This record gives sequence, C-alpha cells and structure tokens, in this order.
Amino acid sequence: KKISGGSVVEMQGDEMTRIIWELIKEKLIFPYVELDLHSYDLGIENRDATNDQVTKDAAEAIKKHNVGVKCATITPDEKRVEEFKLKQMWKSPNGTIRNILGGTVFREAIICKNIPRLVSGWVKPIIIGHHAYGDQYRATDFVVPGPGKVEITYTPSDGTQKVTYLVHNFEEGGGVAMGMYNQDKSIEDFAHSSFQMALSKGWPLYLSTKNTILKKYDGRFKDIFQEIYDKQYKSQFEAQKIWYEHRLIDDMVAQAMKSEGGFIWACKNYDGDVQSGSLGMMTSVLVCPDGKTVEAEAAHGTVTRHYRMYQKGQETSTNPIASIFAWTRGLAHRAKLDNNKELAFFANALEEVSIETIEAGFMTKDLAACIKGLPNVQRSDYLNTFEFMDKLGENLKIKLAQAKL
Amino acid sequence: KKISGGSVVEMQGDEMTRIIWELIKEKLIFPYVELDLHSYDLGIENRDATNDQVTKDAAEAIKKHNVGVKCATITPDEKRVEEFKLKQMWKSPNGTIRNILGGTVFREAIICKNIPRLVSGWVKPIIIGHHAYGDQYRATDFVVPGPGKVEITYTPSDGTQKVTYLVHNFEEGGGVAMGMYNQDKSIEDFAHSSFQMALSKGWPLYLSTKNTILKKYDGRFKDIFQEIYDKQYKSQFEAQKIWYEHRLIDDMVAQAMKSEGGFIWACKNYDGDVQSDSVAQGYGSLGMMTSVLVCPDGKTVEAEAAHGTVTRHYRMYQKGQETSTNPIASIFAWTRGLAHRAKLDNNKELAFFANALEEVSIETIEAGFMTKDLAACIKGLPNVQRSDYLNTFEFMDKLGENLKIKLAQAKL
Ligand SMILES: NC(=O)c1ccc[n+]([C@@H]2O[C@H](COP(=O)([O-])OP(=O)(O)OC[C@H]3O[C@@H](n4cnc5c(N)ncnc54)[C@H](OP(=O)(O)O)[C@@H]3O)[C@@H](O)[C@H]2O)c1
Ligand SMILES: NC(=O)c1ccc[n+]([C@@H]2O[C@H](COP(=O)([O-])OP(=O)(O)OC[C@H]3O[C@@H](n4cnc5c(N)ncnc54)[C@H](OP(=O)(O)O)[C@@H]3O)[C@@H](O)[C@H]2O)c1
Ligand SMILES: CC(C)(C)CC(C)(C)c1cc(Cn2ccnc2)c(O)c(Cn2ccnc2)c1
Repeated sequence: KKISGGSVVEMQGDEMTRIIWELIKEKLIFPYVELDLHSYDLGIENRDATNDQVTKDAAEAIKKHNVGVKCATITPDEKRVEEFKLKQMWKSPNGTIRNILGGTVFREAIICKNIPRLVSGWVKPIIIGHHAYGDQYRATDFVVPGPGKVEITYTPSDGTQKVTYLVHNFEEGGGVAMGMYNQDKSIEDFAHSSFQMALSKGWPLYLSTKNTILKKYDGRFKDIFQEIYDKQYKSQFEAQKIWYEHRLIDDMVAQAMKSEGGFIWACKNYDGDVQSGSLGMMTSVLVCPDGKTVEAEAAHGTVTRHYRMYQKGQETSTNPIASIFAWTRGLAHRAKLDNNKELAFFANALEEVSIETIEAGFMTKDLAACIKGLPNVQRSDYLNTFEFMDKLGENLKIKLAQAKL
Repeated sequence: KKISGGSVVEMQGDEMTRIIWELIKEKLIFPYVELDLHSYDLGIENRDATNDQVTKDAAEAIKKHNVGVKCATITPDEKRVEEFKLKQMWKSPNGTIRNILGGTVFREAIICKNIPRLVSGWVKPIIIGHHAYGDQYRATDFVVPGPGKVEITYTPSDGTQKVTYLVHNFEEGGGVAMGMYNQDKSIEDFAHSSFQMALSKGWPLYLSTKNTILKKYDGRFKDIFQEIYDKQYKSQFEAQKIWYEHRLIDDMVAQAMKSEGGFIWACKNYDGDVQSDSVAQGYGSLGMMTSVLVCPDGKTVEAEAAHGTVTRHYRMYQKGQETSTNPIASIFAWTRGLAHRAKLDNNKELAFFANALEEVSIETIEAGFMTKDLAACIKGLPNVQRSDYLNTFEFMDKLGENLKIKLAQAKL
C-alpha cells in the first residue's frame, strides 16, 4: 500500500512548469503517496475564466490546511493580455497569496558536489530570507524642484506634542526626497518566521542590519529579534545546539564566504537600494509566523523560452529540481505537522535521489553547462526533460526498494 | 637614469599589506622611477601617536597633489583597542579620506586568462561604480512609539507651493519611519565621473535604478544621467562605438551573464562598499580587486587595494611561517596612481612604465607563476600542492625579474 499523506494544497501553473509539474506528480509522487489533494488550477486561462477567484480560494485553502505546493504561474503584463485576450491585467498570484497568508520568503539553492558553487567550501546551503513589502506597502517619494526644507513629522494619536525632524535644507538647487516606514507587527512576523525556519532546519540564525548607520530604523529590527529570541525561542535553540546572533551586514558577508554554509540568514537591506543560479536549483518557501503554515515553490518562472520549443515539438532540457523540492518541502512540513514518519522518510529519500542522480552525472543541460561551460556542452553531456524525469523515477524506485531491506 | 615621476602621495599601512607595500616600492617602483614622494605613515601605532592627525594631513596632501596611493590599514574595533592599547577607537582612515575628498569609488577585478571568473565568458573586467556620500549625508530615522500620522513636507524657500505627503497612518501600534534625500549636485557628480570613466576606458556605461518602484526618486537619477549624456557625452560615446544605457537590475544581471565584460556599471546604492558585496567577498580572490576614488573635478584620484591588511597571513609571518599573499591589488593601486600622475603631467615615460607593470603582473600569472590564493582558484584548496604556487617573496622576485626583462625589451 501507498503512504497516506494527508491534506496538501496543490496549485497548478503555466507553460513549461505546468508540464514538469504533471510529470512530477505522475512519476514521483502518486506511485508512492495518496493525498487528500486540495487542487487549484492557477493556469492563466482558468484565472481569467474565474475572474481570479481560483487564486483567492487557493490562498484560503493554504490558510486552512497549512501546506501549499505551487507551480510557477504567468504574471500578466501588456503582452500577456494580448496573447490570452485577458479581461484585466490580473495581479501576480504570488502577490495575492502572500497578502492573504503573510510571512517571509526563504530561498535556498540546492547543492550538488559536482556542480560549481560561488564558494567551493559550501557543503550545506545558506537559506536567505528578506524583509519584504506586503505588496500594497510603499515609500512616499517626490522631486524637490528647488531650494527649501524637507521635514518629516509624527503626530501622535494620543494628543501629545507633534515631533518634527529636519530631513534636509536644500540651500542651492533641488533633488529628491522620500519617506519610508515599517510597523512593529511586520518586524515581529519577520522575526517569528526566521526563528521558526531555523528551528525547523536545526541550523543557526543570523540577522544582518545596518544599525550603525540607521540607528533607530535598523536598531528596532535588532531589538525586536533579540526580545522575541530571549522570551520565546532561546531555550528551544539551545536544546537543538543552535543559536541566534545579530551581525552587521559587512561582517556577515565575509563570514559566510569562509563558511561551509548551513545557516539561516535574515536580511534587512538598506531601504531604497536595488537588490538582485542555475535557477532550476533554487527553491523558495513562504514561512508564516505561526510556524504552522508554509507555501513551497520553485524560485524561477514558467520557463517560457523552453515552452516555446516544446510547442514546436523541439527537444527541451528543463531542470525539474526546484519544482521537485517544492513538493518535498511541502510533504516534509505536512509530515512534521502530522508526525508522519513514512511521509517524512519519503520526502527526504526523494531529495536524496534528486541530488544523487545529478552527482552520478545524469543532469539537464543547464547543469551540464555549469560543469563544461556552455561553449563546450555536447548532447551526450545531458538528458532532455523527459529522459531526466525517467532517470529520477528509476532511481527513486531503487532507493525505496533498498530502504525496505 | 630613472624616470622622473613627479608628486605622489603615498600612505603606508598595516600588517601583511605593510610588508607587501615595502616590497613593491623596493622591487618594482624605486629601481625605475624617482618620485617627489609625499609619504604618510598610516600605521595604527602612528595614527594613535599623532591622535589621527597623520590621516587628516595625508587627505589634505592628496587634495593638493591630486594623486594618492594607499596601503590597507587597520580599522579599530574593541579587540584592536585592547591589542594596541589605543587612546580612542579611531575612525577608518578610508572614511576620513573619502569625507575630505568626496568622489565616486570604482572597483575592478583584474582578469588573468587562466584564472576562473564568476562568468566564464568575461574577457574584459567589469568596473562597478558607487558614489561616495559624505558623513554629513544621512537618512533621518526615528522610532514611532505608538499610533499616529507620519507626514513628509516640502516647503520651498519663499514659503509658497508647500506640499505635504502622508507617509503612513499608524493605526494599531508603533514602528519606525525615516526621511531620506539626495541633492542634484551629488547625482550630477556621480554621472560626470561615470561618463568620463566609460570614455577614459573606451567602454560602454550602464546605470541601474529601481525607477519602476521609486518613480520620482530613481527617475531623477535616470533623467540627470540621460540629460548629461544627451547634452555632454552622446557624440564622444558614438565616436568610440560605446553607448550609455539605463537598465533595471533584473535586466542588468541577465545581460552581464551573457556579456564578455568590458563595461562600467554605475549602481545608485548608498550601501555600495566591497565589504557588504557578497559576490566580491565570495568568488575568486580579493587579492585581484582594485579600487579607485575618482573625485568630481576629474583631477584627483586615490587608488588602493579593495581588500584589508590580511591579518591571518601577518600572524603566520610573525611566527616565521611561510606566507603566500597576493600583491596584485596593491601593485595596481601603484600603477593606477602612476598612470593618473602621468596623464596630468603628460609624462609619456611614466605612462609606459605604469602600463608595462600591469602587463608584467598579468603575464606572470598567465605564465603559471602565482600565489596560493590563485593556485586554489584553479585546483581547489584541498588539491593545491606546494609546487603549484610561489610564496609572498618568491612571487615578488619573479615579478621583479619579469619587469626588468620587459623594460629592457622596450628599450631595444
Ligand atoms: N514564482 C512564479 O510564479 C514566477 C516567478 C518569476 C516569473 N514568473 C513568470 O514566468 C514567466 C517567464 O519568466 P522569465 O522567462 O523571465 O523567467 P524564468 O521562467 O525563470 O526563465 C528565465 C530563464 O532562466 C532559465 N531557467 C529558469 N528556470 C529553469 C529551469 N527550471 N531549467 C532550466 N533553465 C531554467 C532559462 O534560461 P535559458 O533561456 O538560457 O535556457 C529561462 O529562459 C513570466 O510569465 C513570468 O511572469 C513566475
Ligand atoms: N581598505 C582598507 O584599509 C581595509 C579594507 C577592509 C578591511 N580592512 C582592515 O583589514 C584588517 C583585516 O581584515 P580582514 O581579515 O577581515 O580582511 P582581509 O584583509 O581582506 O582578508 C580576508 C581574507 O581574504 C583573503 N585575502 C585578502 N586579501 C588577500 C591577498 N592580498 N592575498 C591573499 N589572500 C587574501 C585571505 O583569506 P584566507 O585567510 O583564506 O587566506 C584573508 O584572510 C582589519 O583590521 C580591517 O579593519 C581595511
Ligand atoms: C552587472 C552586475 C549588475 C554588476 C551584476 C554581476 C555580474 C552579477 C556582479 C558582478 C560583480 C563583479 N565581481 C565579480 C567577481 N567579483 C566581483 C559584482 O561585484 C556584483 C555585486 N553585486 C551583487 C548584487 N548586486 C551587485 C555583481
């Protein structure tokens, strides 16, 4: 008999990822696990037909069932509106889901011993989580057309005296100015998600800020994380031989480079600054502050360029790893919530099979290019999308047979 | 006779870099060039003894003489205060010098054909620029202790046409808020140094902003850069088959991965130091990363390695243990400074020397003679053998021998 997997919210997607998502379910998941599957079709055509109601319903199902596994989806732009004759330029499903669930997104690149990394010494991945914006949240920027004062004021609701801070006195010429803010609740949610993420992995957590420059703004993140740690998580961390520390950004960057990895890094970037492989190896998880709800997905898109080749009947070599790890992370979380030992073993075995297959020299073109360099990759160095899924399927059957005896 | 090099401001530093700096002068510079050397000792003990007056005097000397070449220095922290029994936790000399000089910092990793790069396709380096804002430049941040309204207002000098913008209405708790700004003059100075660097190198220039999000704030950078390009640099760029293009970070990153390098990237970021740069701190070797502070005037340049004093190697050297410290970034601080001096003075012999030394440095590594950090890039640290590299002194001797040959060949 198959493993009884319980409740999983699954969101089908678009283009190349939609094809790979179906192959994963048919070849890797369904032959071994029976799920009470709450399946939502987030294909662009279905979101258009339902006036995006499907997206909202999927988000509510994740909130109820605690486990979401999502396929990459098309975020409409002008060209997509014309391509599908869309009724509206629908908002990103990821944006809609994040707004309903809340939480922090943690990204992790899957490491294979034979695949070159930025730091060769990295044996274990580094999991990065950013303090992001709640999609509707913004900064108030404007042009300063000429000389004059820019001030920022706070008027207490409690009737106490208003406080005025001079931002800059433009004495000659103009420029630009802006106002930014953060609510304590957002910082607290960021801290809770980071501590829950570290406890779940059994890895230490680092928070980096620029509190030497933004003494009040970044000092608040530093203080809130330390207050929550001391009160709610410190005993739990010590019990798992892990820790939490604040590090100044400059000091944090250098330490990660001389490290073997295996830590969570919560990042509070300097506000207003710009922030930005193989993408097929990058996983993503939205971790809600409750420590109960997660939504897992590949960090890449729908791979439109490969989908166009597939539509023409041309051979493709699309990496399914990030999509497989969305399934394994969701199933591992489900197993943890349900104390399901068989499901926990399966989720770990599938991750090991995926890494082992690549480490044995069977991989898609993107990874063969990492090893050989794109100018020297030959057809014999890689497997096409379907051949690679078949190899994973064969290795998974072998792994699960060895596990039985 | 030696080359008459003119006025150079030199700043001596600390630990392992202080040792390399002396080797560079003794083996590579002094046998060929005579300088009117304005030498400042920025060693930690001398900064402590002079109450940091030496740092301020060195900054004023660069402003007077236009050419600065600086050795890495210790930035005091609590452990350093205890180690040297320092009088105060002296501020970073780099911070003090940048505050006095102003300007834009450009960082460039030296490429050798046999050394792996982040992107294999890169044949020519990528030069990344960030503007160096003064210590007087800051965001105005504060704690919001409870519910209430945060607004930001602009009151023009004459008192008319005031505008008040709601930032946020804190309805359920407190948090934090801040006001930030940028002056047109700062953006214009950044644009001028960037366009000029692109022309001086004969390379295209790219600017990245988040103008799709900060439509007014980042739009101003895009427009000032675009205006100065269209008006003052468009024809010169086309003449050299080079171009200026604004690009979003996402687009910039993707293009760079498919690029062969050889371009200047101006990044609008406040937090732009190499220390917070995950790519620069984690790829190959910091021993190959150069830095140049380019002042708005186009006349003043301060060159330095974009790494520290290499304390870990200095500790081994103190125990009499063999070290293999890469002097490339330090040598290029000298060659960039001397090339700038040559340009200001129309000194053809000095310009030739500065270029010849850069060529010798790259050629030596390309011929398979390198320090351990580079041998580890090729072989991987666990598989490096002693025969794959040269120690600090052996590598400097090899460079010295190759420089002598190069300059002798150039004479005939
Ligand atoms: N989380 C999400 O739902 C999400 C996120 C981002 C974008 N999107 C959507 O995705 C669509 C396409 O976006 P995009 O083309 O900019 O991004 P993308 O799908 O991430 O693909 C960009 C390129 O990265 C490479 N790549 C990405 N994933 C790969 C994989 N699994 N295997 C092999 N190569 C892979 C391919 O490079 P080569 O072309 O060199 O082969 C591909 O053309 C858009 O409609 C966008 O809205 C969705
Ligand atoms: N511009 C400046 O004056 C400046 C800049 C940064 C830091 N600092 C100061 O420098 C001191 C030491 O800082 P740190 O140890 O954090 O940074 P670091 O001097 O840059 O050295 C960090 C590590 O990078 C490698 N490395 C750096 N430069 C190298 C070179 N030329 N050749 C070979 N390997 C090289 C070494 O790695 P391995 O250990 O693996 O060999 C070294 O231990 C501190 O007092 C700090 O304040 C000054
Ligand atoms: C073209 C552009 C934008 C520079 C992107 C690119 C190519 C990814 C890139 C390249 C280098 C240069 N480098 C290579 C080895 N050592 C230094 C960087 O320092 C950063 C830093 N960074 C990280 C994030 N943003 C900037 C990014």
